[PDB]
Amino acid sequence: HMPVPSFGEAMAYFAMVKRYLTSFPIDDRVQSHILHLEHDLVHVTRKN
Amino acid sequence: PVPSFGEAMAYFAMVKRYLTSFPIDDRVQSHILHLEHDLVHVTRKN
Repeated sequence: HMPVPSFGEAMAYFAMVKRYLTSFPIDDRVQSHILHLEHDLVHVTRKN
Repeated sequence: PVPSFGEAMAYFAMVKRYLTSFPIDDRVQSHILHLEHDLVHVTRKN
């Protein structure tokens, strides 16, 4: 029901998700989860 | 300037809508679910 963004929009939004999450004390598992999703966003796009 | 929890969930929603507009498999799917859990539970815990 929420909009489907373009790639650049999605990455802008993802930057804000990361800004939110890292505003809290963050364990290494959360950091890893951020870095994995960021990677998927770039590389799914690159391949698709 | 840090988003509110609601803005965070909105930006994440749109990030998810983007990723799911592609065929993704189970690995990428599990990465979505891991971060959606962190957003709610990091917030809840703090």
